[PDB]
Amino acid sequence: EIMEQESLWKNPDFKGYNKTFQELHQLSKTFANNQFRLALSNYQSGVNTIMKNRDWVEQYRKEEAEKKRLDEKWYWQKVDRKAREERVVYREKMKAKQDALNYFSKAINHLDEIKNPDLRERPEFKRLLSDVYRSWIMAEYDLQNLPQTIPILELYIEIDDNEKEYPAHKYLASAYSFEENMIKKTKGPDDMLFKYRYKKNVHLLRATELKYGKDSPEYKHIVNVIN
Amino acid sequence: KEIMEQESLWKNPDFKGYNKTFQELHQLSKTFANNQFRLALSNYQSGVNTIMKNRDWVEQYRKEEAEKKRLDEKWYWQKVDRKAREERVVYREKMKAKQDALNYFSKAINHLDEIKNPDLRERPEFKRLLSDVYRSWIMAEYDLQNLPQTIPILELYIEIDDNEKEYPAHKYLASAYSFEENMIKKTKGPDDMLFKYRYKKNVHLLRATELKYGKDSPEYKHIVNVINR
Repeated sequence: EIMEQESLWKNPDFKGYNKTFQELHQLSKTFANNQFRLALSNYQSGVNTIMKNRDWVEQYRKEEAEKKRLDEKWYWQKVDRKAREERVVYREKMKAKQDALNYFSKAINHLDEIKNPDLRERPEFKRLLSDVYRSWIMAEYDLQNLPQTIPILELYIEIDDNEKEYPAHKYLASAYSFEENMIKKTKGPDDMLFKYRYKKNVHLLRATELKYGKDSPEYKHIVNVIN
Repeated sequence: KEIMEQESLWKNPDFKGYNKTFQELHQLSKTFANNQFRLALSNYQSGVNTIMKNRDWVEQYRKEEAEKKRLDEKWYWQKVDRKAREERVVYREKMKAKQDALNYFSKAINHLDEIKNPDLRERPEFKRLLSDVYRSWIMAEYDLQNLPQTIPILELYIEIDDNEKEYPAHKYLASAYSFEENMIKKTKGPDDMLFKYRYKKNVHLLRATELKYGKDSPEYKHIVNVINR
Protein backbone atom coordinates (compact mmCIF):
# COMPACT_ATOMS: atom_id res chain seq x y z
CA GLU A 1 0.00 0.00 0.00
CA ILE A 2 3.18 2.21 -0.13
CA MET A 3 2.46 2.52 -3.94
CA GLU A 4 -1.11 3.76 -3.12
CA GLN A 5 0.39 6.25 -0.52
CA GLU A 6 2.88 7.56 -3.15
CA SER A 7 0.05 7.80 -5.76
CA LEU A 8 -1.99 10.17 -3.57
CA TRP A 9 1.02 12.49 -3.08
CA LYS A 10 1.51 14.06 -6.56
CA ASN A 11 -0.03 16.60 -9.00
CA PRO A 12 -3.41 15.30 -10.23
CA ASP A 13 -3.65 13.05 -13.29
CA PHE A 14 -6.72 11.92 -15.30
CA LYS A 15 -6.98 8.33 -13.85
CA GLY A 16 -6.57 9.42 -10.23
CA TYR A 17 -9.05 12.27 -10.69
CA ASN A 18 -11.80 9.93 -12.03
CA LYS A 19 -11.22 7.33 -9.21
CA THR A 20 -11.07 10.01 -6.43
CA PHE A 21 -14.24 11.82 -7.49
CA GLN A 22 -16.23 8.57 -8.21
CA GLU A 23 -15.38 7.38 -4.66
CA LEU A 24 -16.04 10.82 -3.06
CA HIS A 25 -19.44 11.19 -4.82
CA GLN A 26 -20.44 7.70 -3.58
CA LEU A 27 -19.42 8.77 0.04
CA SER A 28 -21.42 12.00 -0.39
CA LYS A 29 -24.60 9.87 -1.10
CA THR A 30 -24.09 7.67 2.04
CA PHE A 31 -23.14 10.72 4.16
CA ALA A 32 -26.31 12.62 2.97
CA ASN A 33 -25.07 15.95 4.36
CA ASN A 34 -25.57 19.22 2.40
CA GLN A 35 -22.41 20.90 3.77
CA PHE A 36 -20.33 17.81 2.75
CA ARG A 37 -21.95 18.00 -0.74
CA LEU A 38 -20.93 21.72 -1.04
CA ALA A 39 -17.41 21.07 0.32
CA LEU A 40 -17.02 18.29 -2.32
CA SER A 41 -18.28 20.61 -5.08
CA ASN A 42 -15.66 23.24 -4.13
CA TYR A 43 -12.88 20.63 -3.77
CA GLN A 44 -13.65 19.25 -7.29
CA SER A 45 -13.63 22.81 -8.81
CA GLY A 46 -10.19 23.37 -7.19
CA VAL A 47 -8.75 20.12 -8.62
CA ASN A 48 -10.33 21.01 -12.04
CA THR A 49 -8.56 24.41 -11.94
CA ILE A 50 -5.22 22.65 -11.37
CA MET A 51 -5.78 19.92 -14.05
CA LYS A 52 -6.90 22.49 -16.68
CA ASN A 53 -3.86 24.69 -16.06
CA ARG A 54 -1.39 21.77 -16.10
CA ASP A 55 -2.91 20.65 -19.44
CA TRP A 56 -2.68 24.30 -20.76
CA VAL A 57 1.03 24.55 -19.74
CA GLU A 58 1.92 21.28 -21.55
CA GLN A 59 0.02 22.42 -24.65
CA TYR A 60 1.53 25.95 -24.59
CA ARG A 61 5.10 24.55 -24.24
CA LYS A 62 4.48 22.04 -27.13
CA GLU A 63 3.18 24.81 -29.41
CA GLU A 64 6.10 27.14 -28.54
CA ALA A 65 8.70 24.37 -29.08
CA GLU A 66 7.13 23.21 -32.42
CA LYS A 67 7.35 26.72 -34.07
CA LYS A 68 10.03 27.25 -36.77
CA ARG A 69 11.07 31.00 -36.14
CA LEU A 70 13.41 31.51 -39.12
CA ASP A 71 13.76 35.19 -38.03
CA GLU A 72 15.31 34.09 -34.64
CA LYS A 73 18.94 33.77 -35.72
CA TRP A 74 20.83 34.61 -32.54
CA TYR A 75 21.45 32.93 -29.21
CA TRP A 76 20.37 36.06 -27.23
CA GLN A 77 17.01 36.08 -29.13
CA LYS A 78 16.26 32.44 -28.06
CA VAL A 79 17.24 33.31 -24.40
CA ASP A 80 14.91 36.39 -24.44
CA ARG A 81 12.08 34.32 -26.00
CA LYS A 82 12.44 31.49 -23.42
CA ALA A 83 12.42 34.09 -20.60
CA ARG A 84 9.12 35.54 -22.01
CA GLU A 85 7.57 32.02 -22.29
CA GLU A 86 8.60 31.20 -18.72
CA ARG A 87 7.03 34.48 -17.46
CA VAL A 88 3.71 33.57 -19.33
CA VAL A 89 3.74 30.07 -17.71
CA TYR A 90 4.47 31.47 -14.23
CA ARG A 91 1.63 34.02 -14.43
CA GLU A 92 -0.89 31.36 -15.52
CA LYS A 93 0.34 28.92 -12.79
CA MET A 94 -0.02 31.62 -10.08
CA LYS A 95 -3.54 32.52 -11.24
CA ALA A 96 -4.58 28.83 -11.27
CA LYS A 97 -3.05 28.26 -7.78
CA GLN A 98 -4.90 31.26 -6.30
CA ASP A 99 -8.20 30.12 -7.79
CA ALA A 100 -7.61 26.48 -6.67
CA LEU A 101 -6.70 27.56 -3.10
CA ASN A 102 -9.83 29.77 -3.00
CA TYR A 103 -11.95 26.68 -3.85
CA PHE A 104 -10.03 24.57 -1.26
CA SER A 105 -10.57 27.34 1.33
CA LYS A 106 -14.34 27.27 0.55
CA ALA A 107 -14.34 23.42 0.83
CA ILE A 108 -12.82 23.77 4.39
CA ASN A 109 -15.38 26.52 5.22
CA HIS A 110 -18.25 24.10 4.29
CA LEU A 111 -16.73 21.30 6.45
CA ASP A 112 -16.38 23.93 9.28
CA GLU A 113 -20.18 24.39 9.03
CA ILE A 114 -20.66 20.66 10.03
CA LYS A 115 -21.00 21.35 13.81
CA ASN A 116 -22.27 17.91 14.98
CA PRO A 117 -19.24 16.14 16.64
CA ASP A 118 -20.60 12.70 15.57
CA LEU A 119 -20.67 13.77 11.93
CA ARG A 120 -17.12 15.25 12.20
CA GLU A 121 -15.84 11.83 13.35
CA ARG A 122 -17.32 10.07 10.30
CA PRO A 123 -14.82 8.33 7.96
CA GLU A 124 -16.39 10.23 4.96
CA PHE A 125 -15.65 13.57 6.73
CA LYS A 126 -12.01 12.72 7.55
CA ARG A 127 -11.39 11.35 3.99
CA LEU A 128 -12.61 14.59 2.28
CA LEU A 129 -10.70 16.81 4.79
CA SER A 130 -7.49 14.77 4.13
CA ASP A 131 -7.99 15.10 0.32
CA VAL A 132 -8.52 18.87 0.50
CA TYR A 133 -5.41 19.49 2.70
CA ARG A 134 -3.26 17.09 0.57
CA SER A 135 -4.24 18.82 -2.70
CA TRP A 136 -3.60 22.25 -1.11
CA ILE A 137 -0.08 21.08 0.06
CA MET A 138 0.67 19.74 -3.46
CA ALA A 139 -0.51 22.95 -5.23
CA GLU A 140 1.77 25.05 -2.95
CA TYR A 141 4.69 22.56 -3.26
CA ASP A 142 4.40 22.62 -7.10
CA LEU A 143 5.15 26.39 -7.15
CA GLN A 144 7.92 26.02 -4.49
CA ASN A 145 5.80 27.57 -1.70
CA LEU A 146 7.36 25.10 0.79
CA PRO A 147 7.08 27.29 3.97
CA GLN A 148 3.30 27.68 3.26
CA THR A 149 2.90 23.84 3.24
CA ILE A 150 4.16 23.55 6.90
CA PRO A 151 0.85 24.67 8.65
CA ILE A 152 -1.29 22.63 6.12
CA LEU A 153 0.92 19.47 6.67
CA GLU A 154 0.63 19.99 10.49
CA LEU A 155 -3.22 20.03 10.26
CA TYR A 156 -3.09 16.99 7.90
CA ILE A 157 -1.01 14.74 10.26
CA GLU A 158 -3.54 15.44 13.15
CA ILE A 159 -6.37 13.63 11.22
CA ASP A 160 -7.00 9.94 12.17
CA ASP A 161 -3.79 7.91 11.52
CA ASN A 162 -2.32 10.43 8.99
CA GLU A 163 0.83 10.77 11.22
CA LYS A 164 1.72 7.14 10.17
CA GLU A 165 2.04 8.33 6.50
CA TYR A 166 5.62 8.49 5.28
CA PRO A 167 4.89 11.06 2.45
CA ALA A 168 3.48 13.60 4.97
CA HIS A 169 6.82 13.38 6.91
CA LYS A 170 8.81 13.48 3.59
CA TYR A 171 7.13 16.81 2.60
CA LEU A 172 7.46 18.26 6.14
CA ALA A 173 11.24 17.39 6.14
CA SER A 174 11.60 19.04 2.70
CA ALA A 175 9.69 22.19 3.80
CA TYR A 176 11.82 22.52 7.00
CA SER A 177 15.00 22.01 4.88
CA PHE A 178 13.89 24.92 2.65
CA GLU A 179 13.39 27.12 5.79
CA GLU A 180 16.84 26.12 7.14
CA ASN A 181 18.39 27.05 3.74
CA MET A 182 16.43 30.36 3.71
CA ILE A 183 17.97 31.22 7.19
CA LYS A 184 21.51 30.33 5.88
CA LYS A 185 20.95 32.45 2.71
CA THR A 186 19.48 35.56 4.46
CA LYS A 187 20.86 37.32 7.64
CA GLY A 188 18.68 34.95 9.76
CA PRO A 189 19.04 34.12 13.49
CA ASP A 190 20.97 31.00 14.57
CA ASP A 191 18.22 29.86 17.00
CA MET A 192 15.91 29.58 13.92
CA LEU A 193 18.56 27.74 11.80
CA PHE A 194 18.97 25.02 14.47
CA LYS A 195 15.16 24.80 15.05
CA TYR A 196 14.53 24.18 11.32
CA ARG A 197 17.48 21.72 10.98
CA TYR A 198 16.17 19.73 13.98
CA LYS A 199 12.56 19.61 12.67
CA LYS A 200 13.86 18.59 9.20
CA ASN A 201 15.81 15.68 10.79
CA VAL A 202 12.88 14.60 13.04
CA HIS A 203 10.57 14.26 10.00
CA LEU A 204 13.33 12.80 7.74
CA LEU A 205 13.97 10.11 10.40
CA ARG A 206 10.21 9.47 10.94
CA ALA A 207 9.62 9.14 7.13
CA THR A 208 12.48 6.58 6.95
CA GLU A 209 11.22 4.66 10.02
CA LEU A 210 7.69 4.57 8.52
CA LYS A 211 8.52 3.02 5.13
CA TYR A 212 11.65 0.95 5.97
CA GLY A 213 11.09 0.16 9.67
CA LYS A 214 13.19 0.90 12.78
CA ASP A 215 16.67 -0.81 12.89
CA SER A 216 16.61 -1.50 9.09
CA PRO A 217 19.69 -0.66 6.83
CA GLU A 218 17.94 2.56 5.68
CA TYR A 219 16.92 3.81 9.22
CA LYS A 220 20.47 3.10 10.59
CA HIS A 221 21.99 5.01 7.60
CA ILE A 222 19.86 8.20 8.05
CA VAL A 223 20.77 8.16 11.84
CA ASN A 224 24.51 8.27 10.74
CA VAL A 225 23.94 11.23 8.27
CA ILE A 226 22.24 13.26 11.14
CA ASN A 227 25.23 12.45 13.48
CA LYS B 1 18.95 39.19 -57.12
CA GLU B 2 22.42 38.82 -55.40
CA ILE B 3 20.67 40.36 -52.30
CA MET B 4 19.83 36.69 -51.31
CA GLU B 5 23.57 35.80 -51.57
CA GLN B 6 24.45 38.96 -49.46
CA GLU B 7 21.88 37.94 -46.77
CA SER B 8 23.19 34.31 -46.84
CA LEU B 9 26.75 35.39 -45.93
CA TRP B 10 25.46 37.40 -42.92
CA LYS B 11 24.40 34.68 -40.39
CA ASN B 12 25.77 31.94 -38.04
CA PRO B 13 27.55 29.27 -40.12
CA ASP B 14 25.56 26.34 -41.52
CA PHE B 15 26.86 23.34 -43.52
CA LYS B 16 25.67 24.81 -46.92
CA GLY B 17 27.77 27.92 -46.31
CA TYR B 18 30.73 26.07 -44.75
CA ASN B 19 31.04 23.73 -47.82
CA LYS B 20 30.84 26.61 -50.33
CA THR B 21 33.17 28.95 -48.40
CA PHE B 22 35.98 26.46 -47.75
CA GLN B 23 35.81 24.87 -51.25
CA GLU B 24 36.20 28.36 -52.78
CA LEU B 25 38.90 29.48 -50.26
CA HIS B 26 40.99 26.31 -50.77
CA GLN B 27 40.87 26.87 -54.56
CA LEU B 28 42.03 30.56 -54.00
CA SER B 29 44.84 29.31 -51.68
CA LYS B 30 46.19 27.16 -54.59
CA THR B 31 46.15 30.17 -57.01
CA PHE B 32 47.64 32.52 -54.37
CA ALA B 33 50.43 30.02 -53.35
CA ASN B 34 51.45 32.08 -50.28
CA ASN B 35 52.48 30.44 -46.94
CA GLN B 36 51.03 33.22 -44.74
CA PHE B 37 47.68 33.00 -46.67
CA ARG B 38 47.76 29.18 -46.16
CA LEU B 39 48.24 29.69 -42.35
CA ALA B 40 45.57 32.41 -42.20
CA LEU B 41 43.13 30.04 -44.00
CA SER B 42 44.02 27.19 -41.62
CA ASN B 43 43.26 29.43 -38.59
CA TYR B 44 40.06 30.79 -40.16
CA GLN B 45 38.79 27.21 -40.85
CA SER B 46 39.65 26.11 -37.23
CA GLY B 47 37.62 29.13 -35.97
CA VAL B 48 34.56 28.26 -38.10
CA ASN B 49 34.98 24.54 -37.06
CA THR B 50 34.93 25.62 -33.38
CA ILE B 51 31.55 27.36 -34.05
CA MET B 52 30.14 24.43 -36.20
CA LYS B 53 31.16 21.83 -33.56
CA ASN B 54 29.58 23.88 -30.81
CA ARG B 55 26.29 24.57 -32.67
CA ASP B 56 26.08 20.81 -33.46
CA TRP B 57 26.94 19.94 -29.77
CA VAL B 58 24.20 22.32 -28.47
CA GLU B 59 21.53 20.65 -30.70
CA GLN B 60 22.69 17.17 -29.61
CA TYR B 61 22.88 18.16 -25.88
CA ARG B 62 19.36 19.69 -25.96
CA LYS B 63 17.97 16.52 -27.75
CA GLU B 64 19.55 14.20 -25.14
CA GLU B 65 18.29 16.34 -22.23
CA ALA B 66 14.75 16.56 -23.68
CA GLU B 67 14.57 12.77 -24.43
CA LYS B 68 15.34 11.71 -20.77
CA LYS B 69 12.44 10.29 -18.69
CA ARG B 70 13.12 11.78 -15.11
CA LEU B 71 10.33 10.04 -13.13
CA ASP B 72 11.71 11.80 -9.97
CA GLU B 73 10.94 15.27 -11.51
CA LYS B 74 7.34 15.80 -10.47
CA TRP B 75 7.17 19.56 -9.81
CA TYR B 76 7.07 22.73 -11.89
CA TRP B 77 10.00 24.30 -9.90
CA GLN B 78 12.16 21.19 -10.56
CA LYS B 79 11.70 21.44 -14.37
CA VAL B 80 12.45 25.24 -14.22
CA ASP B 81 15.64 24.62 -12.12
CA ARG B 82 16.73 21.81 -14.48
CA LYS B 83 16.17 23.96 -17.61
CA ALA B 84 18.12 26.83 -15.93
CA ARG B 85 21.06 24.38 -15.27
CA GLU B 86 20.94 23.15 -18.91
CA GLU B 87 20.88 26.74 -20.19
CA ARG B 88 24.00 27.58 -18.05
CA VAL B 89 25.83 24.52 -19.50
CA VAL B 90 24.87 25.70 -23.06
CA TYR B 91 25.89 29.33 -22.28
CA ARG B 92 29.32 28.27 -20.88
CA GLU B 93 30.01 26.10 -23.97
CA LYS B 94 28.84 28.88 -26.36
CA MET B 95 31.04 31.56 -24.69
CA LYS B 96 34.06 29.19 -24.63
CA ALA B 97 33.52 28.32 -28.34
CA LYS B 98 33.22 32.06 -29.25
CA GLN B 99 36.40 32.84 -27.22
CA ASP B 100 38.36 30.05 -29.01
CA ALA B 101 36.91 30.97 -32.44
CA LEU B 102 37.93 34.66 -31.98
CA ASN B 103 41.47 33.54 -30.99
CA TYR B 104 41.68 31.60 -34.30
CA PHE B 105 40.21 34.59 -36.22
CA SER B 106 42.78 36.89 -34.49
CA LYS B 107 45.59 34.51 -35.61
CA ALA B 108 44.13 34.44 -39.19
CA ILE B 109 44.22 38.28 -39.38
CA ASN B 110 47.74 38.28 -37.79
CA HIS B 111 49.00 35.88 -40.60
CA LEU B 112 47.51 38.14 -43.32
CA ASP B 113 49.25 41.07 -41.46
CA GLU B 114 52.57 39.16 -42.02
CA ILE B 115 52.01 39.52 -45.86
CA LYS B 116 54.08 42.76 -46.16
CA ASN B 117 54.24 43.02 -50.00
CA PRO B 118 51.61 45.74 -50.90
CA ASP B 119 50.95 44.02 -54.29
CA LEU B 120 50.02 40.78 -52.54
CA ARG B 121 47.75 42.75 -50.07
CA GLU B 122 45.80 44.12 -53.08
CA ARG B 123 45.14 40.62 -54.48
CA PRO B 124 41.44 39.58 -54.70
CA GLU B 125 42.30 36.32 -52.76
CA PHE B 126 43.76 38.39 -49.86
CA LYS B 127 40.70 40.75 -49.65
CA ARG B 128 38.23 37.81 -49.89
CA LEU B 129 39.79 35.90 -46.94
CA LEU B 130 40.06 39.13 -44.87
CA SER B 131 36.33 39.87 -45.55
CA ASP B 132 35.34 36.30 -44.53
CA VAL B 133 37.37 36.42 -41.29
CA TYR B 134 35.95 39.85 -40.23
CA ARG B 135 32.36 38.81 -41.16
CA SER B 136 32.55 35.51 -39.15
CA TRP B 137 34.06 37.46 -36.20
CA ILE B 138 31.16 40.05 -36.34
CA MET B 139 28.52 37.25 -36.47
CA ALA B 140 30.13 35.30 -33.58
CA GLU B 141 30.10 38.49 -31.39
CA TYR B 142 26.56 39.46 -32.52
CA ASP B 143 25.28 35.91 -31.60
CA LEU B 144 26.30 36.52 -27.95
CA GLN B 145 24.94 40.13 -27.98
CA ASN B 146 28.46 41.69 -27.97
CA LEU B 147 27.18 44.49 -30.30
CA PRO B 148 29.65 47.27 -29.19
CA GLN B 149 32.57 44.87 -29.96
CA THR B 150 31.28 44.41 -33.56
CA ILE B 151 31.67 48.20 -34.30
CA PRO B 152 35.52 48.31 -34.86
CA ILE B 153 35.28 45.02 -36.89
CA LEU B 154 32.44 46.34 -39.11
CA GLU B 155 34.42 49.58 -39.68
CA LEU B 156 37.44 47.57 -40.84
CA TYR B 157 35.13 45.35 -42.97
CA ILE B 158 33.47 48.22 -44.94
CA GLU B 159 37.04 49.66 -45.74
CA ILE B 160 37.78 46.56 -47.94
CA ASP B 161 37.21 46.82 -51.75
CA ASP B 162 33.46 47.51 -52.39
CA ASN B 163 32.28 46.16 -48.99
CA GLU B 164 30.77 49.63 -48.21
CA LYS B 165 28.11 48.87 -50.93
CA GLU B 166 26.61 45.91 -49.06
CA TYR B 167 23.45 46.64 -47.08
CA PRO B 168 23.93 43.96 -44.29
CA ALA B 169 27.20 45.64 -43.11
CA HIS B 170 25.24 48.91 -42.67
CA LYS B 171 22.29 47.03 -41.04
CA TYR B 172 24.62 45.52 -38.35
CA LEU B 173 26.50 48.81 -37.82
CA ALA B 174 23.13 50.69 -37.33
CA SER B 175 22.06 47.95 -34.82
CA ALA B 176 25.38 48.12 -32.91
CA TYR B 177 25.28 51.98 -32.73
CA SER B 178 21.63 51.79 -31.58
CA PHE B 179 22.68 49.42 -28.75
CA GLU B 180 25.41 51.97 -27.71
CA GLU B 181 22.94 54.89 -27.82
CA ASN B 182 20.48 52.84 -25.66
CA MET B 183 23.31 51.87 -23.27
CA ILE B 184 24.10 55.62 -22.72
CA LYS B 185 20.33 56.40 -22.15
CA LYS B 186 19.95 53.30 -19.78
CA THR B 187 23.09 54.07 -17.67
CA LYS B 188 22.47 57.87 -17.70
CA GLY B 189 26.35 58.05 -17.85
CA PRO B 190 28.51 60.50 -19.93
CA ASP B 191 25.85 61.87 -22.43
CA ASP B 192 28.35 63.87 -24.53
CA MET B 193 28.48 60.77 -26.86
CA LEU B 194 24.74 60.23 -27.19
CA PHE B 195 24.31 62.39 -30.30
CA LYS B 196 27.38 60.75 -31.89
CA TYR B 197 25.91 57.16 -31.47
CA ARG B 198 22.46 58.33 -32.62
CA TYR B 199 23.98 60.06 -35.70
CA LYS B 200 26.06 57.02 -36.67
CA LYS B 201 23.02 54.73 -36.18
CA ASN B 202 20.98 56.96 -38.55
CA VAL B 203 23.78 57.26 -41.15
CA HIS B 204 24.05 53.47 -41.43
CA LEU B 205 20.24 52.93 -41.20
CA LEU B 206 19.81 55.39 -44.13
CA ARG B 207 22.68 53.87 -46.13
CA ALA B 208 21.32 50.28 -45.62
CA THR B 209 17.90 51.49 -46.90
CA GLU B 210 19.43 53.34 -49.89
CA LEU B 211 21.50 50.22 -50.77
CA LYS B 212 18.67 47.68 -50.97
CA TYR B 213 15.67 49.91 -51.97
CA GLY B 214 17.43 52.72 -53.89
CA LYS B 215 17.54 56.50 -53.37
CA ASP B 216 14.16 58.36 -53.71
CA SER B 217 12.17 55.06 -53.27
CA PRO B 218 9.14 54.84 -50.81
CA GLU B 219 11.41 53.12 -48.22
CA TYR B 220 14.34 55.66 -48.47
CA LYS B 221 11.92 58.68 -48.27
CA HIS B 222 10.24 57.10 -45.18
CA ILE B 223 13.55 56.58 -43.26
CA VAL B 224 14.53 60.23 -44.02
CA ASN B 225 11.21 61.36 -42.38
CA VAL B 226 11.73 59.26 -39.16
CA ILE B 227 15.33 60.73 -38.74
CA ASN B 228 13.97 64.31 -39.17
CA ARG B 229 11.06 63.65 -36.69
